[PDB]
Amino acid sequence: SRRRVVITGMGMLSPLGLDVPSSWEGILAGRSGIAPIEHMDLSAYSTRFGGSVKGFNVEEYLSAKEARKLDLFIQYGLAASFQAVRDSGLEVTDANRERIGVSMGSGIGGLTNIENNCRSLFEQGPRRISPFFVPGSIINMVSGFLSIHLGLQGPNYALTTAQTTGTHSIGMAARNIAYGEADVMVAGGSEMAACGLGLGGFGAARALSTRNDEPTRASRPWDRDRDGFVLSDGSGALVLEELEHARARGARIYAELVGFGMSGDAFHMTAPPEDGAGAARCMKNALRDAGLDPRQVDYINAHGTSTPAGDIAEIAAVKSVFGEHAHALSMSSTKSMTGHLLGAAGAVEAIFSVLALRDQVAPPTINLDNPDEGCDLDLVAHEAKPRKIDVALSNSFGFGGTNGTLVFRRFA
Amino acid sequence: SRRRVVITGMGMLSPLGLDVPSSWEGILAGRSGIAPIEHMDLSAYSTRFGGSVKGFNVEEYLSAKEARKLDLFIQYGLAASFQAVRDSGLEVTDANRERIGVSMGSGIGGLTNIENNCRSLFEQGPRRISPFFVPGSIINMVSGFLSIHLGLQGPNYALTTAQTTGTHSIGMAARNIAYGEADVMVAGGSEMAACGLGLGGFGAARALSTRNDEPTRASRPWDRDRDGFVLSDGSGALVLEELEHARARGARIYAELVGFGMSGDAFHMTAPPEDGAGAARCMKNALRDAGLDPRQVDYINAHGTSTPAGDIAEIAAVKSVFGEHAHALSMSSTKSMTGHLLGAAGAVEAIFSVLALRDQVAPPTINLDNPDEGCDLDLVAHEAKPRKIDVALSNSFGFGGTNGTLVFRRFA
Ligand SMILES: C=C1C[C@@]23C=CC(=O)[C@@](C)(CCC(=O)Nc4c(O)ccc(C(=O)O)c4O)[C@@H]2C[C@@H]1CC3
Ligand SMILES: C=C1C[C@@]23C=CC(=O)[C@@](C)(CCC(=O)Nc4c(O)ccc(C(=O)O)c4O)[C@@H]2C[C@@H]1CC3
Repeated sequence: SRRRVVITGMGMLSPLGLDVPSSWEGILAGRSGIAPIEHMDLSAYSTRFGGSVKGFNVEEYLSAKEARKLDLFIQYGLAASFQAVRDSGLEVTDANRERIGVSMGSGIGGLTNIENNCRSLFEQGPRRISPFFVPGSIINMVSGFLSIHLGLQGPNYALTTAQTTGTHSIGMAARNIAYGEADVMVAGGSEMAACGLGLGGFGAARALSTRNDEPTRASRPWDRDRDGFVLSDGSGALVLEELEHARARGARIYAELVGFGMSGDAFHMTAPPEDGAGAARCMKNALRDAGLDPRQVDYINAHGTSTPAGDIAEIAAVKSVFGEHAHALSMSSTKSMTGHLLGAAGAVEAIFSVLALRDQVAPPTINLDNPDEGCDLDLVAHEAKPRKIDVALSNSFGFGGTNGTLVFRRFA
Repeated sequence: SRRRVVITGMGMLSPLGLDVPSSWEGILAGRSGIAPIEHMDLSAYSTRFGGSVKGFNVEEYLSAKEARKLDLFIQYGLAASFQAVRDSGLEVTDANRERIGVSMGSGIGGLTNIENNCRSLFEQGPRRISPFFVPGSIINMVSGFLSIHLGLQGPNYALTTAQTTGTHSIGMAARNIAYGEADVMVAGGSEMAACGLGLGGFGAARALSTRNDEPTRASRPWDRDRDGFVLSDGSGALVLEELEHARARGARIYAELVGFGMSGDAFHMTAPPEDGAGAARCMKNALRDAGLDPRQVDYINAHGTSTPAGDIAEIAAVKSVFGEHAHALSMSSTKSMTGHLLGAAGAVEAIFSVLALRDQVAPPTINLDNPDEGCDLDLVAHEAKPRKIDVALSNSFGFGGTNGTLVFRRFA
C-alpha cells in the first residue's frame, strides 16, 4: 500500500545566498561562502572563519516581537520552511490541515541562545533569564511555530541526529507520506552553531580546519592537505507531497524521493570505520528501498566534510556498493563551497541533489587540487559538469555512527 | 503487511527508584519523589525543589572514565536502555544486529554540560572547553552510545518534541517495526534539566510550582490550588519487538502497542487550547489506529502536569473523545508523585501504563484534595485503584502544540 512521494517546494538559507536560486547560482559558479567571522571576538579560538548567512532579515518572515522570542536556528528554519511552502503553492484548508505535518530538525539546536542566557545568568543572576529561553531555544520549535503559523495539524515532530539530521528528517517525513499518515510534510533542518561553544566545542574535538590564512580554501574534501571541516549556518526545507495529491492540484514536481536508508555503524562516537561499512550498509538499504540496482545511480552528493578519516571512508563505501560503476557515476561535496551546516547539511544537500536532477549538472568539489591516495573517482574537481542524471543519491553520517541516504529520481 | 508490536523489556531511573520495580512500588504506594534540591544553591531562585534521581551509581553500568565525559541525561538514558535490554533477554548477534535499532530522545539534552562549559568559556576561555563537550552533550548520543556499546546497526535516531519526546520516540520506533524497517527497537527518553538554566528558564516562563514550603504537595494535577509543574529528571526505555520475533524466541511479553496518534494543535507555543482540541484529535487518531471502540479504554495515564491551563484542557479532551464513557474509565497523573521528567515523561508513563495492564491497577493521583470545576471524572485521588484494565492510553503534550498518544492492550 506504498504511496509515491515527490518534491513540490524547496527553501534555503546558506552562506551562498538567502534563497534556493541564489545558493544554486553560487554552487554552479563554484563560489565559496566561507569568510572570517564578524559577529564576535575569536582571538583565543584556533578557528576564526566559517559560513555565516549574510544579510538575513527575519522581518521578511516574522514581526520583530516574534523574532526576539526565537534563536537564530529557529529563525533560519522558519525562513526556509516559509520559502518551501510558498514555492509549493500549497493551500492549507479545513479539509486538508490534519494531513499536513512538519519535521524540521537541528543537530545542536539553541546553543547560541543558551550561551547568551548563560552570560546573563552568570553576570546578574537568574532573574535575567529571558521568559522565552525554553520555547525559544528547543529544536522542535521550528516544527511547532510553523504548524501554529500555517494551521498544520498533521504529524508534528523534530529529529536530532547530529550531522545526519536533515537527511533523517526528509526520509522519515517521506515514510509518513508513503504509509498514508500524511499527504504533505515540510521537512529539513536548520543550524546556527557559530558561537563560542560551537567553534570552541568542535575545535576542542580537533574536528575543524585551522587554515585561518585562507578561509575560502579550508574546505577541500578528498584533497591531500585537508585538516577538518568548516562550521557553517543556515537551513533547508522541502515540501514532500503524495504524487496524486501533487498532480490533482497541478503542482510543479522537482523529483521523486524513491529511497531512504538509515543504519547505525555501531563503531565509534566521533570517527567512521575507515572501510566505510556504515555508509555502505546505508546506501544499499536506500537502494533496496528504491527497488534500484546500484548501476542506475548517476550522481552522489557526498557527506564529504573535509576531515582526514571521513572523506576516505566515503570513497571506500562507494567503491564497495558500486564496484566498477563507481568510475561511471559522479560524486562531489558542495561542502567545498558551503562548509558544513551540520544538522542542516543533509537538508541543503537534498535540495542540491534535486537541482542536479532538474538541471542535469554535477556540482563541483572546489579546492580539490591534489586528490589523496585512493581518491581516483570522478569527484568533479573545480568546475560544474553537465551530464545525464536520472538518479541522485545524498549521503550523511554523524556522531554516534548515525547514517542517512536519500535516493531521488527524475520523473517525466 | 503492517506487523504487530509488543513490549518485551523495560528500564527506568526516576525520582521514586533506580529501576522499574522500585519506581512502580513507589507509584502504587502514592510516594512523592519531590524534595528540596541538594546539588546547588538556589536561594536566588523562586523554585528550589524537584525530583532528583537519588543514589544513582553510573558505575553499575559504565566505567568512571567513560561516565565522566557524558552529561547526566546520557548516563540516565544508557542506564534505562541497559536495564530494558537485560530485562528483554534479547541476544544481539550477526544474524540480527542490523534489525535492532534505537530511538532514545530528550527535550533539551545536555543542559548541565552546556552550563558548566559556558562557565569555563566565560571565566577561563575557549581552551578550557572539554574535547568531549559535543559528543557528551548532544541529544542523539543516547542512541549513538547504546548502538556502540551493544553493536546495534538498525535505524539509529533521536526525537526532540519537548514534553512529548518519550511518547513520540516509542510510537515512531513501533512504526519502524510495523513497516519492516526493524524487528527490535530500544525507545524512550531521558532528561536532566535540574541546573541554573533549567530552573531559571522554566521559572522565568512562569511554568513551575513555587510551593517551596511543601515540595511533596506542589504537584497536584486537577486540584484547585495547582500553581505549575514540578521539574524532575530521569529516563524510561522499552524494548519494542515484532510479535512473531517475540513468540519465536519465547520472550516474556508485557503488552501489545496497538495504537499511536500524533497531531499539532496549531494553537500556541507554550499554552494548550482550553477545549483540548489537539489532545482530542490525537487520542481519536490513536484509537482509530488501534481499531478500538473508545469504550474499550479502561485507564488513561494523563499528561496531567499540574499547570492551571493544561490539567483542564485534558479533562475537556477526554470528555470530547469518550462522552459518557469518560465517567467509566479511570484517569490518573503519576506526575502527582514523580513530577515532570519532560522528554522522559512519556517514556516512564508508557512503562506505568504497561504495568497498570500487567497488575490490573490504576495508579493514584496524589494531592487531589479539592478537584477543580469540571474535574468530575474518576481521577483515582490519593490511592491506587485495583480494577479491570484491558486497554491503557498514555497522553503527552508539548511546547509547539505537539501531541502524542500511545494505546496498550493486554496480550492474548
Ligand atoms: C577520534 C578522533 C580522531 C580524529 C582524527 C581524524 C579525523 O578525521 C577526525 C578529526 C574526524 C573524524 C570524522 O570524520 N568524524 C565524523 C563522523 O564520524 C561523522 C560525521 C562527521 C561530520 O563532520 O559530519 C564527522 O566529522 C577525528 C576525530 C577525533 C579527533 C581526531
Ligand atoms: C502562555 C502562557 C500562559 C500561562 C498561564 C497558565 C498556565 O497554566 C501556563 C503556566 C502553562 C500552560 C501549559 O500547560 N503549557 C504546556 C503545554 O502547552 C504543553 C506541555 C506542557 C508541559 O509542561 O508538558 C505545558 O506546561 C501558561 C504558560 C504561559 C505563561 C503562563
